Amino acid sequence: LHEIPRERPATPLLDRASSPAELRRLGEADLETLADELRQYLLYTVGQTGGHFGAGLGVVELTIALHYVFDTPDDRLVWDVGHQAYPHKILTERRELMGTLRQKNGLAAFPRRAESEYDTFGVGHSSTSISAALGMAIAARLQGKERKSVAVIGDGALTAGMAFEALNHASEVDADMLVILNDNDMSISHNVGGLSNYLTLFEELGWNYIGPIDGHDLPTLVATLRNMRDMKGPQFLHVVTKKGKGFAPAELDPIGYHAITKLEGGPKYSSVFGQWLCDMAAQDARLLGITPAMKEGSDLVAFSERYPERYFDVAIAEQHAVTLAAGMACEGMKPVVAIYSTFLQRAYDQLIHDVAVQHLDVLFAIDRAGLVGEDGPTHAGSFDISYLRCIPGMLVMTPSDEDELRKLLTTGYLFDGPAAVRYPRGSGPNHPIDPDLQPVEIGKGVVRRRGGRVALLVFGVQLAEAMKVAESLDATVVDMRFVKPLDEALVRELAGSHELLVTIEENAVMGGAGSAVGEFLASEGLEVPLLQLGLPDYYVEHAKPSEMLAECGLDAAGIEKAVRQRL
Amino acid sequence: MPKTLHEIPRERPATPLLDRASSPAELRRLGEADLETLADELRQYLLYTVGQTGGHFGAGLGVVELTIALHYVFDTPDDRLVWDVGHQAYPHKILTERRELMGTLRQKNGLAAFPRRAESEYDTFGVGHSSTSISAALGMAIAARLQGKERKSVAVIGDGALTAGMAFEALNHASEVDADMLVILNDNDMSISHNVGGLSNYLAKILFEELGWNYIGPIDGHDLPTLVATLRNMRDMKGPQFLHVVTKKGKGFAPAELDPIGYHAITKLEGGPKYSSVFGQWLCDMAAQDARLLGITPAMKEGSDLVAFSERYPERYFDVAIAEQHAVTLAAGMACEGMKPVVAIYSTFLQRAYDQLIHDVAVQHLDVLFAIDRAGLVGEDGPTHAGSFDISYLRCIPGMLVMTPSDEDELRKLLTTGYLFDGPAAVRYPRGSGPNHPIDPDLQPVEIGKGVVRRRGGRVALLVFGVQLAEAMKVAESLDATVVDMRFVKPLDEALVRELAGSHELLVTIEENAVMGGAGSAVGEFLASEGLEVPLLQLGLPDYYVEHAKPSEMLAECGLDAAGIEKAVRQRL
Amino acid sequence: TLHEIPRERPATPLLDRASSPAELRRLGEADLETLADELRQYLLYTVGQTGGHFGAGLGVVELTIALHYVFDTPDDRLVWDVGHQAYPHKILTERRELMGTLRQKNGLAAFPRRAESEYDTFGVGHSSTSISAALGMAIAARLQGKERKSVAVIGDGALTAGMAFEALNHASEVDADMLVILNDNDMSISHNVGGLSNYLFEELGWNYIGPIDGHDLPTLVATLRNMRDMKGPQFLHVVTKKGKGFAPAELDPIGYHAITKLETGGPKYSSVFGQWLCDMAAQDARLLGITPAMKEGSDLVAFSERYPERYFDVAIAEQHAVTLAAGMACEGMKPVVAIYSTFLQRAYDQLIHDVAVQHLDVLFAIDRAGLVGEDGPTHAGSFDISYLRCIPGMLVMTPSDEDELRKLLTTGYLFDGPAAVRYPRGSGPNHPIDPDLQPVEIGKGVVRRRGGRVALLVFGVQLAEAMKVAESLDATVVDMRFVKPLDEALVRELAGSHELLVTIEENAVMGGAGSAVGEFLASEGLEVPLLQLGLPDYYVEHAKPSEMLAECGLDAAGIEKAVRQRL
Ligand SMILES: CC(=O)c1sc(CCOP(=O)(O)OP(=O)(O)O)c(C)[n+]1Cc1cnc(C)nc1N
Ligand SMILES: CC(=O)c1sc(CCOP(=O)(O)OP(=O)(O)O)c(C)[n+]1Cc1cnc(C)nc1N
Ligand SMILES: CC(=O)c1sc(CCOP(=O)(O)OP(=O)(O)O)c(C)[n+]1Cc1cnc(C)nc1N
Ligand SMILES: [Ca+2]
Ligand SMILES: [Ca+2]
Ligand SMILES: [Ca+2]
Ligand SMILES: [Ca+2]
Ligand SMILES: [Ca+2]
Ligand SMILES: [Ca+2]
Ligand SMILES: [Ca+2]
Ligand SMILES: [Ca+2]
Ligand SMILES: [Mg+2]
Ligand SMILES: [Mg+2]
Ligand SMILES: [Mg+2]
Ligand code: NA
Ligand code: NA
Repeated sequence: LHEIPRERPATPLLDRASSPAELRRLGEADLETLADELRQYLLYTVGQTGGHFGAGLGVVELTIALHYVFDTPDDRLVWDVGHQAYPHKILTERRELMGTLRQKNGLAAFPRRAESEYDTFGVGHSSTSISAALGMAIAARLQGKERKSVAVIGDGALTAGMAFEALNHASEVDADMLVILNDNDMSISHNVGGLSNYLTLFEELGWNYIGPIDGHDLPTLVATLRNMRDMKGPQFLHVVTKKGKGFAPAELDPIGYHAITKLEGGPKYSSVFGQWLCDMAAQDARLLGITPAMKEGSDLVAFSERYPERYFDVAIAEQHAVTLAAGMACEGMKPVVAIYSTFLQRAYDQLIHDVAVQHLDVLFAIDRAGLVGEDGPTHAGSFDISYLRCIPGMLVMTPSDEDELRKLLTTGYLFDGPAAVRYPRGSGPNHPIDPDLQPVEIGKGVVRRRGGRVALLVFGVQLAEAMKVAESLDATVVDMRFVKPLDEALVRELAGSHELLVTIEENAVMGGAGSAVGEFLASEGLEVPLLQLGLPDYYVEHAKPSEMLAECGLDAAGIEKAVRQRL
Repeated sequence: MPKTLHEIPRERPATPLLDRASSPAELRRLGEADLETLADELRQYLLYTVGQTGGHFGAGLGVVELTIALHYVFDTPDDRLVWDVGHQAYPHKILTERRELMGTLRQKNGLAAFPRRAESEYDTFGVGHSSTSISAALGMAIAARLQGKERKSVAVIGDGALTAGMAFEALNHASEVDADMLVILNDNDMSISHNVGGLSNYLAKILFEELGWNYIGPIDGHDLPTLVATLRNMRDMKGPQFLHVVTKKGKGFAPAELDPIGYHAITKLEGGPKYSSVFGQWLCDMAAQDARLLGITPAMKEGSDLVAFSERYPERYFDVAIAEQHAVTLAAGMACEGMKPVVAIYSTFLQRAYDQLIHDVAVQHLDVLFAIDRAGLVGEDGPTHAGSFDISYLRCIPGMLVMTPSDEDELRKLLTTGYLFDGPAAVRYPRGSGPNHPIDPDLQPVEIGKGVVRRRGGRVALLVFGVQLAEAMKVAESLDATVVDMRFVKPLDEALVRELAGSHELLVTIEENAVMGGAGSAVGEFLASEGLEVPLLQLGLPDYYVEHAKPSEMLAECGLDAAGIEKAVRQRL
Repeated sequence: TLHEIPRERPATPLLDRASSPAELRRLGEADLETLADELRQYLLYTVGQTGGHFGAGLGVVELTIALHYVFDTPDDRLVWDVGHQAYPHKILTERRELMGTLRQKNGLAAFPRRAESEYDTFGVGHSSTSISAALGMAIAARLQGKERKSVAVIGDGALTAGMAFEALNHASEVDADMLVILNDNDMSISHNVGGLSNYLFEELGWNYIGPIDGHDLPTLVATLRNMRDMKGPQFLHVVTKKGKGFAPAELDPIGYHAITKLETGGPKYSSVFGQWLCDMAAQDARLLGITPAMKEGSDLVAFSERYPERYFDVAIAEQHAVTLAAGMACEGMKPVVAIYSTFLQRAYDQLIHDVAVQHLDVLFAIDRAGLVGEDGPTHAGSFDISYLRCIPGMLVMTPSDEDELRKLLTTGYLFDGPAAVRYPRGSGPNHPIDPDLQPVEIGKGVVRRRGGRVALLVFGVQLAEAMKVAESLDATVVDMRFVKPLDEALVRELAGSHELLVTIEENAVMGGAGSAVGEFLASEGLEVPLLQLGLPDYYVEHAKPSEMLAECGLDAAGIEKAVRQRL
C-alpha cells in the first residue's frame, strides 16, 4: 500500500475473525487474504486515532499465525513492550473498539490484563516477556495444567539485561516455553549493540534454536509454529520481519513511522535539552552523552551527528548506562545520562551504589517527568522526585520553563557531583531563552509574585498555572528550582508571614517535594498549615496530558479550588 | 485591451511588484488581482535583462503568465516543476531568487542557460536537450508515492518537444503506473522554425484521452484568471492529468510576435562565414549537380542552415520535427533506393540517434552522410550541448568514415568526400566561423585516409584533427615542428604516422574531442599494434563537463589555444 | 457502527410495528435495543434521500424511544428544543412513511410544528423556548386539574440562552410539576463554549438526577419511569454523543450537523463577508468579530483562526452579543456582530437601547436576509428592514451582489455609528469583486440602467432579476444600496421623469424599503404611481429558495407580471 485509507476498508474475512476461536475455523488458504485485510484495517484505524505504526505492520503475519496455531487464551501469549500488538487486539474481540485507541476511556496503548483475557501481561517497558512467560509456564506445570507459554520479543528488547537473566533461568528449570525473536534489525533508532551485530549463543545457553525463518511467509510460520508448539523444554524461534512491512513509506522511513499522529508553539523540552547538550559540548571537550536507545525521544540527534565520538547509545540497557557514566567520571570526563523518569526506575541501584555512594560527577537529564499522556501509567514519570531526594548526595532540580531548564542543566553540570534535572514531555510556556551558559545559585528559589495570605511553592512546570491562581487570589508564588538542597531560609520566612503554604509538583505527593517542605517545617517546629498538591496515590488512566492533569487537579482550576477549599 | 510593446528597454524598468515576488513563497502572499500587473512587470524586466546579456527570448515571453500561475498555485519547491528544454525558464529563474543575478546570465560563473539542479533548489531537473520533462517528472512522482510525501509533479512541455519519441514513451508508461502527475502542453504552433509534423497538425484541430490521460482544454495561456482557476482544479485531481494551454511565442513584444523564428534568441544590445553557412552552401551546390541529394534535419533548419536549400529544393528537404532517431533511419531507407541523404545534426543531438546510426546505417554499410555541426565546445549553452564525444563514439563503429576538417575549404572538400563515398561518413565541424581561408568553389573529393603535411620540421610532430590547426601552426613556429592536417580519424593515414614515428622524437595529437577514446587514441592504438616506440602526447578535452563561458574561454581552460598547446609540449620536453 | 448511508430502504420489520407511541408501548423492553438499531438504519437512509439535519437526531434515538415508551404521549406533553433533533420523534409519531417528503414543498416541515401533528406540542426552530413553553403548559394543566406530564428536552447549547435561565427561575418559583431533560453532548453546531459548557440547578430549586448514559436504554427507561411521578421541578442530566451510530459523524460532528441529499458557482455571501472581515482585520487592529454560536454559518472560520484574540463566540446569546459590542465600542474598538436576520430579532432591545440610542460604532452583518428555503418560516429573515429602519441613527444597507456586499460592509464599518448590512443565504450572480477596501458615498444609489416610463428601485439581490425584466420593458433600474438614509434626490428625479416607480425588496412589504420611498413621496407631495413588490403578509411555507421566491413573485417572471398589470 501507498496511502492510508480514510474510509473503513472492506474486510469480509477479518470481520469473520473477531476472536482467535473464529480465526482458527478459517482455512490456511484464507490466512494470506486475512493478512492483507488486517494490514488495511490497521492502516485505517491507526490513521484515525494515531498510535504506534511500523512495528505492528511487521508482525501482522506472525500475529495471525500465533493465534491460528496456539489455543489462546488458554495458551499464554506475552508480547514484549506491546507497541506491536494492535493486530493482536484486532483479532481478540477489540477490532470495533480500535476507534477508541489511546483515547480517554478507550483501549490502552499496550496489552493490559484488565482490558482482555487475551492480554496475559501488561507491558510497556521492554524485555519483561520472557520472565513473565517463564513464571506462567512454571506455575502451569506445578498446577498440572497442559497449557503452552509463548513470548514474542524484539531484537531491541533482547538487549536488556533482564532478558538475559530470564533466558538463563529458563534453561536451569528446563521449562516448556517458546521464545520468538522478532528480528527486524531495528529498535526505535537502529539497533546498535554487540547483540545486534551477532544477530549459537541461544543454543549454548540451553535453548533449542530454530531459524531464521521468513516472518512474513504465513505457510512457513504456521508449519514451524505447529512443530515447536508440542516440542518440550526451552524453545527459541528466530523470525525475521521488516518494520513497516506492506506500507512502502514506512519501509523507507522506519524511524518516522515508528509512531504517527492521527491524520488531518515553543520548543519541546527535549529539544531545549538537545540544544543545551550541543552548546555545552562545544565549550567543554569532556562532556559525553549517553542514551539507552532513545536518541530520538530525548533528542540527542544533532549531538550524535556533531559529536559522534562523544555520543553513546547503549541499547535498551538503563543499568549499564549509569555505571558506564560512573566509570567515565572516574577518569575526569563529564557524562550526561539522558533517561526518562520511568526508565530510570530500572537503573536505581546503579545511581545509588555506583554514583551517589561515590559522589561521582554525573548529570542525569530526566525527560518525561510527570504525566506522559496516551502511553498511560506504564510510562508515567510519577516518582523520580520521591525516589531520588531520599538518596544522600543527590542534587535534585525542577525547572519551570525553557530558560530555567537550560540554566539548571548548566547548574547541575558545573556542580561537582551527582545532579538530576527533571522536565516533562511536550513544550512549555515558550518564554525567552537566555543564550548564555550560566548557572544559578544552588538551593535558592526565586520569588515570582509577592502577595498576601497564601504562598504557592512551585517545583516545576505548574508555575504558569500557579501564577494564574496567584493573580486571582493575590498570593505569593515561589519558583523553588531545587528540591534538594531546599531553600530552607525562604520556606522559613514564608511560613511566618503567610497563613497557608501550598506546594505544587508533578510528582507523587507521597515522598515528593512538598513532603521535603513538610519535613523541614516539622524539624524546625514551624506549624503553618500546609497543602500538598501533586499526583495522587493511584495510576492515572491514559488520556490527553491536559485531561490527566485536570484529573489530578494540577491546572489552574484544580489548584485554585484546592487552595480556596483549604482556606 | 492588451498593449503591444515595441522596443527593448535599455534601462532597468520600474518593477515594484516583481521586486516583492523574489521567490514563490513571496509571490504566493500577493493577491490574485495583482498578478496581471506582475505579468506586465515581469515582461518588462525580461525584455530588459535579455537585451543586456543576450539569450533565449521568444519562448520565455510566451510563458510569463503560465510561469506566474504555476508558482502561485503550486507549493514550490516542495511540489516538483520540470521545465522541458528550459530555454523558456527565464521567468522561472526570475521568480526563484535569481532576478538580480540575471545580469550574469550565460557568462562565466554566472547563471547557466537552462534550469540546473546544482544552481537552485527550484530547478528539479537539468535540461537542455528536449523532451525529458515527462519522463523525469514521472520518475519523481513514482518515488514520491512510494515515500509517502504527497508531492505534486508537473511537466511543462512545448508542442515542439512533444514530437520526440521519448515523450510518447513516457506518456504511455505514466498511464500504466497511474501516476499522479500533471503534463502541461505549452502549445504555440512553433518549434524554432514553424512546427511541421503530424502531431502539430492534430494539435491544431483540437488522443491523450485514448492513452490513459484526463484531457482539459485548450485554455488561453495568457489569461491569468483562467490559468489559476484551472491549475487549482487540476492540482488536486488524481492520476495522469493533461492540460492543453495555448500561448503566443514572443507574446507582448510586437517584433517577436511578427518574427518568432528570428526572435527565438537574440544577442545583447549594442570574419569569414560560419561553418554552418559553408555547409549550407555546399548542400545547395551539390544538390544542383546531383538530383539524388536529400537534406534532413531534426527541427534545426536555422541552426544547421538548410535555409537556402529548403527554399530551392522543397521536394528534397525534410524536417522530421525533434526526432533525431527517425531522421537517421529515414535516411537509411532513402539510401536503400539509391538516393543520397545528408543528415544535418549537432554532435550533442546525434547521441540520441546512436543506435539508428549503428544498427540501421553502419551495420548495413548504407550510403548516408552525417554533417555534424556544433562539434567541440559550444560556448554559452554549456555542457548539455557540448559536442565532446562524436569522435569517440563514432570511431569504434565499423564501416564509419570519420572526418575532421580544419577550415572552410576543408569542410567543403570533406563533405564532398564523405558524400561521394559509397558508405557511411561523418564530417564534424564547430559552431561559429573559422580562419577565413579561401574556399575552392569546385566540388571534388580528396583521397580518403590521407593527411596533408602543412609544415615540414623536425623533432616534434603535431598531428591535428580539426580546427586547432591554426593554433598548432603558431606553436610550430618557435619549435620548428612539423604539422599534419590529418583530415581522417578513420581510416587513419597509417603510412604517414609510421613515417613520423620513425623520424621524430614526440608525436602530439590535437582534437576538440574527449581525449578518452578520441582521435589521439586511434593514433595510439596504431602505434601499439606496430610496436612503434615514440612518445605520444594526447591533447584534447578533459574528463569533466566544462562550465559555460565564451568559446575562447572554454578552449583556454582546456588548453587548446596556442598558449596551452605550447605549455603542454614544452612541459613534456 | 455504520460506515455508509444506505441507498435502498432498509428492512425494518420492528420499526414498522412502532408507527405510533401507542403501538411502540405495546412492545417489550427487550425489543427496544433492536428497535433503536432499526430506527438509525431508517434515519440514515431517509436523510440520505432528502437531506437535512443529521447528527443531533442520531444522538437522541434512544432518548426518543424511551420518552415515548414511558410517557403517555400525546396526552403527556413533550417539547423538543430547536427541533433539529426530532427526526426520530417524527418517525415514531405516524410520519415514518412521510419522511420521504421531509423539507420538500408540501412535505414535512424541518422542525416540529403544531399544525403538522398532535404529537408536536410547540413549533420550534429558534432555540431555548422549550422550558418556557413546557412551563406554560404545566401551569395551565394544573389549573385545569389535568394531571398530565410536561417534559422539555433541551440541549447544552440551547441552555446557554438567557430565556432558558428565566424559565428555570420562574418554574422554581411556581413549584411546577415538570421535567427538564438536559441533552448534554458537549456540542453546539461548533464546539460548545461559555462558562456553562465548562460547568457541565439544585440551588435554583430543581431536583437534579444524573448524569446518565443517554444511549443505555435500560437505564433511560428505568430512570424516566422513576422521575415521571416525582413532583415539582425535575432536572435530568443525560449524556449523548452527537452522531452516535455513524462513525463519520462521530468523527466529524460539525460537518455532519447537516447533510445534503446523496447523489459551479460564485462564493456564498457568507464567504464574502468572512473574507472581508479578515481583510479589514489585517488593516485595522480595532476590528472585533462576534457571533452567537454561528461561526460556521456566518463564516468567521478563517477570522477565528487568524485573529483568535479578536474573535468572540458568546454561545447562543444574541442579546449579550449586541450589548457586549456596545461596551467594546465605548473603548474605541470596532466590533462587528455577525447575526442572522431571524436571530437578530431576539436582540432588538439591545440594538435599540444599548447601541442606537447611544449612536455607538457597531456594524451588524445580517446574514440569511429574506427567504431561507427548507428551514421554513421560523428562520425567515423577513422583517429586518422593517424593524431596523424605524430606529433613529441606523444606517441600513442592502447590497445587490458580492462586490456591493464588500463595499457596503466597509461603508458601515467605517461609518461612525450603528450600521446594518443585510444579505441572503447562498451565492449570488458571481460578479467581479474589487479587492480594495474603500467605502461608497452614504445615501446614494447607482443607476444601473437608463430607460423610460417605468423605474425599478431595487433594494438588494433582486437586481439581477429586475435587469432581466428591464430588458423587455426598457425600464430604468436603480441599485438603491441604502434604505436609510434614502437617496431622496434620486427618487425625486425619477418621480418627475417616469410614469411608474416600482420598489423591490426581499423583506415584508409592510414597513419595508418600498414604504420608505412612499413616505418620502408623500412628504414631498409627489403623486407618481408606486408599486411595492416584496414579501407578502403571511408565513411562506418551506420549499426550495427558488420556489419560495417564485411564490412571492420576486423572480423575473413574477416581477414582470406585476409591472405589466400595473401599467
Ligand atoms: C515505545 C516504547 O516503549 C519503546 S519501543 C523500543 C525499542 C523496540 O525495539 P524492538 O526490537 O524490541 O521492537 P520493534 O519496534 O518491533 O523493532 C524502546 C527502547 N522503547 C522505549 C523503552 C526504553 N527502555 C525500556 C526499558 N523500555 C522501553 N519500552
Ligand atoms: C535551443 C534548443 O536547445 C532547442 S529549442 C527547440 C524547439 C522548442 O520547441 P518547443 O515547442 O518545445 O518550445 P517553444 O520554444 O516554447 O515553442 C529545439 C528543437 N532545440 C534544439 C534541440 C534539438 N533536439 C533536441 C533533442 N533537443 C533540443 N533542445
Ligand atoms: C436549528 C438551528 O439553526 C441551530 S441548532 C444550534 C445548536 C444547538 O445546540 P444544542 O446543544 O442545543 O443541540 P445539539 O445539536 O443536540 O447539540 C444552533 C445554535 N442553531 C442556531 C440558533 C441560533 N440562535 C437561536 C436563538 N436559535 C437557533 N436555533
Ligand atoms: Ca559536573
Ligand atoms: Ca505538564
Ligand atoms: Ca497585592
Ligand atoms: Ca535571433
Ligand atoms: Ca556517402
Ligand atoms: Ca579547384
Ligand atoms: Ca581558432
Ligand atoms: Ca479598486
Ligand atoms: Mg526491532
Ligand atoms: Mg512550441
Ligand atoms: Mg449539544
Ligand atoms: Na513519527
Ligand atoms: Na454538513
